[PDB]
Amino acid sequence: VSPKTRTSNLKNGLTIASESNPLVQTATVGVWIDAGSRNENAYNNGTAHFFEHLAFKGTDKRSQHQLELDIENMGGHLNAYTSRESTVYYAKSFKDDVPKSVEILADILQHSKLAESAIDREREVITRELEEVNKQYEEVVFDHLHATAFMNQPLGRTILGPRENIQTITNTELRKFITENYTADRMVLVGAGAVDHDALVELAEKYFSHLPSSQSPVPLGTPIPNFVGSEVRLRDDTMPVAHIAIAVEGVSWTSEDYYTALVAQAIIGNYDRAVGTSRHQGSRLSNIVSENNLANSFQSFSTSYSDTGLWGIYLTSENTTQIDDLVHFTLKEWNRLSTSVSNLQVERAKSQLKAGLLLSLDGTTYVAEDIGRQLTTLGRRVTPAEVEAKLEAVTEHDVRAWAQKTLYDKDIALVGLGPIEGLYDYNRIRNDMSMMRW
Amino acid sequence: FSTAEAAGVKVAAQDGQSPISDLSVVLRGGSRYATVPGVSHILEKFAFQNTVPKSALRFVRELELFGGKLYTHTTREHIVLRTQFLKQDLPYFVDAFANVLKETKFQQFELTERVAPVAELDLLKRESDPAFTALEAAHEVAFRTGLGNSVYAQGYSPVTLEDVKEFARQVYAKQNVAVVGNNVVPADLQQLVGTAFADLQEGSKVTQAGTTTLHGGEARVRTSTGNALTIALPIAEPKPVYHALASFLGGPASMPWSVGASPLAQATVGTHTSVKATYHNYGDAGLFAITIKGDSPAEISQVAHKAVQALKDTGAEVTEEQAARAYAKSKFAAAEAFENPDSSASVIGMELLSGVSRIAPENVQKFTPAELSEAAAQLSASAKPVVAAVGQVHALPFADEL
Amino acid sequence: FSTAEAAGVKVAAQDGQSPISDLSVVLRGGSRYATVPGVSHILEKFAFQNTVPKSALRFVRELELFGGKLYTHTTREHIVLRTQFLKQDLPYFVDAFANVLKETKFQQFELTERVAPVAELDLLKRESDPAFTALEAAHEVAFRTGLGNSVYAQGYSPVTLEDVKEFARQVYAKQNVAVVGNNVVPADLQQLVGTAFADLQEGSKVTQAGTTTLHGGEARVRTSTGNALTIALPIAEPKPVYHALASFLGGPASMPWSVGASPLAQATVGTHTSVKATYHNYGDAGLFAITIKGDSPAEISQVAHKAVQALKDTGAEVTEEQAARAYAKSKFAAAEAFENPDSSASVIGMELLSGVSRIAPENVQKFTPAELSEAAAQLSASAKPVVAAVGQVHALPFADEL
Amino acid sequence: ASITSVVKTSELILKSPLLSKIVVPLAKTYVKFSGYRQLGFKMNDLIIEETPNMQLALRRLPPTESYDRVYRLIRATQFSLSHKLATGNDITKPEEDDHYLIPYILDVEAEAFEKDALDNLEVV
Amino acid sequence: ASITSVVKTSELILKSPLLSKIVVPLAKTYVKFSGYRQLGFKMNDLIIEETPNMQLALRRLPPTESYDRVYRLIRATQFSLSHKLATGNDITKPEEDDHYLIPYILDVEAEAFEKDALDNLEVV
Repeated sequence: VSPKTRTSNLKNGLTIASESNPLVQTATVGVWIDAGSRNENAYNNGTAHFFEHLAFKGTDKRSQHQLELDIENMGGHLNAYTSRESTVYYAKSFKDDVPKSVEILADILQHSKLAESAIDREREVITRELEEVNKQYEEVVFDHLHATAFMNQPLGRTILGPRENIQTITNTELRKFITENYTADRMVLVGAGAVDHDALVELAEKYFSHLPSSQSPVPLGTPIPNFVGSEVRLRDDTMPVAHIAIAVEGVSWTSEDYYTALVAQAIIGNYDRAVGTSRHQGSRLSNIVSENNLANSFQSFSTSYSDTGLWGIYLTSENTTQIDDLVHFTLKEWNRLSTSVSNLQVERAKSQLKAGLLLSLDGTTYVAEDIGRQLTTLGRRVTPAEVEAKLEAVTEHDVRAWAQKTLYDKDIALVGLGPIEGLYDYNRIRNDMSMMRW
Repeated sequence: FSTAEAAGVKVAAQDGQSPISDLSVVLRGGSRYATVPGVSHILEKFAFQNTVPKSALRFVRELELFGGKLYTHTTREHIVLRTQFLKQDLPYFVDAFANVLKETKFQQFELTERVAPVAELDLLKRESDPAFTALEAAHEVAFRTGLGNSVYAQGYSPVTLEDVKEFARQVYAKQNVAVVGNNVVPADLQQLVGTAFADLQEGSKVTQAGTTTLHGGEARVRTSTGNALTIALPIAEPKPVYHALASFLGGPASMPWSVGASPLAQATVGTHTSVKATYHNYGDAGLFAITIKGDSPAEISQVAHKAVQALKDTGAEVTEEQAARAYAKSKFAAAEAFENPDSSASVIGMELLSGVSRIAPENVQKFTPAELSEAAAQLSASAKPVVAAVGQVHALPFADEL
Repeated sequence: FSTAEAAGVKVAAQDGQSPISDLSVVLRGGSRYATVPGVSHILEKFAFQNTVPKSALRFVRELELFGGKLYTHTTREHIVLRTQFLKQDLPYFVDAFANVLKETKFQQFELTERVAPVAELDLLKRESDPAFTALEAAHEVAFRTGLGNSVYAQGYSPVTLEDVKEFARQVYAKQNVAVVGNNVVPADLQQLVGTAFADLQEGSKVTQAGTTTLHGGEARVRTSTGNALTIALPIAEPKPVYHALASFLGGPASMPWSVGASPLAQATVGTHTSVKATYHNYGDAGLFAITIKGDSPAEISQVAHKAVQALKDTGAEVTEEQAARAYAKSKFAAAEAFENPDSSASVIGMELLSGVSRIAPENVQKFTPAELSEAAAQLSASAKPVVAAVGQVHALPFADEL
Repeated sequence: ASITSVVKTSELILKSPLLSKIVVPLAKTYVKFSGYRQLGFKMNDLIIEETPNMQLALRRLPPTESYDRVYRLIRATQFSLSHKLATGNDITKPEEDDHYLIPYILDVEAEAFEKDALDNLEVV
Repeated sequence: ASITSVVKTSELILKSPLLSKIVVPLAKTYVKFSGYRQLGFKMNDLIIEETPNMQLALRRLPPTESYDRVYRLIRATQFSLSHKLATGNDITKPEEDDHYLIPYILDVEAEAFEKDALDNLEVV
């Protein structure tokens, strides 16, 4: 039984949330923000990611060099990432270096210079990032997947933004973005590891008290996406491995079917030929794929956003003449979530998930990430007892009913990259979303 | 971690407040003890294969019902087998480790079809990083055998089922086994290990064939898949100051989109190259290495010169600020290593299997500027520099050029 | 061989009494002069491809009507293109060489489909012998660049059509070309070369990028295809005594089913290993090598120790008998080298291009026991021994062990 | 029928003293009249091989056993087409009629049957 | 007919002043009415490729020329199935209608025809 997550607020509406672990000597403090690329329009798309670069380029007090030195002297590191719906800035340090790290984070968020000289310098760095993501195939596949599934909608945009915007982002629009979005009612100060809650609340009162509040404070994790069944093919015969993602519209964080979608995802599960145990996994798709050498790997996913999600699978394969079999067998396993699953698969997946949801949190950064994610998506940290009860509530009838309305005979978004000549056209893929025998 | 003994087996456990327990068997069976090249990697991959009580298939299917996970790795010193599970399922995991150590059926088909192919994919994935290759090459030059043995199984020298069975006969014995339990009640673990590992052979301590000898030299691994360069300096007397020096010289950035304020980080300015200083203590010898990877052999060469200069400059004079920065970065590195389950297990494993008491992160010594500069001076004035170049080796530096 | 000059091209011919003539163009274009690794091998393989006057196909079909043959090879110093034909067909062969040097269309498809695949098979055939690999590795360690460049094209460093075309623009020029005619009337050859090679560019003398530097070291090439070991000693001042020393130390047997009376031959007794001492003069530096191949790494190691001892023992004392045996074996080696058309061509090629007057086999110097022992003493006490091990390299010796 | 089945039933019989007393002599006569030893076969050479399980067991034979089996099959095929019987050392003697394949097929089938069972497990 | 033939005959015409004066304008109108440029093709994209000689010439195309040809074929196929014509930059302008393939096929055929001749040589 893990220690209780303590939660306090300031007057501006900044949440402070902490989970102490007296067995570790490091601490992760940081700021989770309920804001990301999805808050940009088409003209300033790329701003949030641009800011993340400039946040480390110097503040009104410390210059770029002083900032570098200050963190080096702390002993730990700082890290940041911007996603579609969430931005994070955190600092891992020693137990007693926590007040320094809170002070540095408060500085780079509130008091960053955003000097025209630095904007102009990063404008080239970010331009080079556009031509080097090209190598991270999983990311290429998932960014095309969002672009097509949410065609011409904010969730469909990339985080980097178009080349055109990178050349035209000004310090004005950067400042406007962080003034509109980085407000106290959208922010959570999180501490995990060797942190005292009462100490962290004091540090928040010292550094984050002059944060603007938004005019209309909605609750944390408050959002209309119209999924497009569609396909992107990026054939490249010179690549040896095909990367394929298939997804349907999934569930939001606060859906009533959130746990049902996780259980369904665990029934298919993951596979990787490089792991020794993977040939012995219980999943039917795992057995088909391993016995027939259809794939190097597959990874089921159920990605959630505030108002939508994507549920699907990501496959990698060198077997270029049997891509058709791989896709066929995968979608016939999805069909069985509608037609065939019983208490056998459901109770096995529940067993595996009851542990999996706890196992994931195995270090201070994972704990901080869990507190921050849950506070910015649900407005509260959900206790493991509540999670165990929501999983236990999932029956085989729930899984069948969910799959029948979410998967069965539904449109998919499909992305293929690499030697995908053997991937059939959209209709033949989408025809495997149902079974004529049922 | 309360160290005790249960039926001849050294057991260390630390209770916590989490639903998640990690149980690790640490075996004195790493590559420095390897009878034949690659056997310790193969033995690691042979864990949780078919035992007499329970097949590999049955084990994996039951592990999925507990939602447990399995992690194994080989070092130069140990084989580590770790399981992660919910606290309550401890007896099952203890019994599983007992079955592996007592009753593994080492069958030829498992070696050919399961174990060896997985070991081969493991290595190929590691070598995708040219820096891994460079640092491995450097240990091979510096030590030749023992610490210089390859950690991983390679295709040129095949491991046979008789090789693996013999090595396992040595290693899987009460004298070479330590049990480490994170978030495990220490009294409960001792009771279970005491019943489960009672009939394990006593065996004898596995030893390195021959004493550790240090050598200088060059390795030139020609690949087509990236460029790297290690500059290593073998250390005859391992001292804790080299940790501080590795963290001082640094190399990686402590901040996104930055170069960093460390001397080695500042050596990479204007280049798409990275650098990292590391120090490896192996008890009886040590290795201080600086690895540089990049896409340009010209840039790597450029950084390599600046890197050796940085080391010489450090041997001259360190500031008080810089010495304090070294203490801070080093305490932090120690703390996070004692947290990470993989490294944690081996740290206590070393304490239990050898007798080297762990240095707690809170007890990491502060080295004065005098002590740091003296340590860097010995390295700059080494009689036996090792240089391992990987990639376009015709375009990378040589030892005599550095 | 009457050396003369025909339209700016150096021509050497020796008339004989036989129906078969050998015409060889020797080009100063060997691997020491290479701009890109492997280009001199690729240029050699690009000879007698499509020219503007005559396709490769047409050349081969007409060569078959004359019953001529074509031989090409690359050394560290030269590219040699040799044709063998009936005496009377001389004008055709002169004109064919002119077409190759003046009018080769270096087409990308020839490189991809014809030239590069043949160059790759050439290398693989040579490397089947682990001793070839060991001696190549030894030159690479000893010289690094120039003489240390690989002779042959390798997959890791791809030669492009622009690389080959640039190199050919330098090499195929009056300043880098010598014509050598065995059993060719010298006056007739001068007349034909004078008309055929008149419009060839003059160009400039090709030069080695950088001066020859000597280095010691180790190379460890893991193969699964047999075992060898070279012990080389780089020589800063090439002297003719090393020929006598190479022949004295010997290694190969001079009669069937025997071991031999040479010190290195006697080092192999009780082992299925062979040995060969060799001396390579390259004008400005030299290499004295002792290569041992065998199936057993243990036996190779055993012989390697005896081999180094033999060299030290020679540095102590050689008897008068042994010095005379060295003169005899050395005169013989010289004679047969001047006879073999392959080596003959390069010998006069070196006299014509470089200027190193040839030493006739009948003028090979007799070295006293004092001079031989002094030469061996200078080698045993070298600061820069090179050792290249090929095969099970973990089981082969290291430089510091020798 | 699976080799597993055949082996288990045989072991039940060999256990029962009465049963073995009456079955073992019959089985020995049956094998003598079967006459596969007169073509130089061992009993296990006759087992049907065109099955995933059997193909996997045959791939796990040690190379020596595998090369010897190939020779016995070729030799028996040549006796069959010539309408001759083995003579001399080609006849399989009872002491040479070893169950070289049975352990491999029993391991293949053990896993196959465990996989079937575990595919039908129900969490209690 | 071989590309060699077509090219040689064309060169005879282009040489003759009279002939070129009357043939070149006709050839230009023919190409305009042919209308392959309105599907974004270049003339050489239309040449039959299912022959050994043409397969060899296509393998010798530089990679960029090869990738561009694949795109023009796919694009033209999509216009064909949609019953649309190219517009704007998809229409091949006369200056873009380059004979990218002709030199490769002429070299392939040169060797093929020399081989045929030399297979029929008679030592005199």
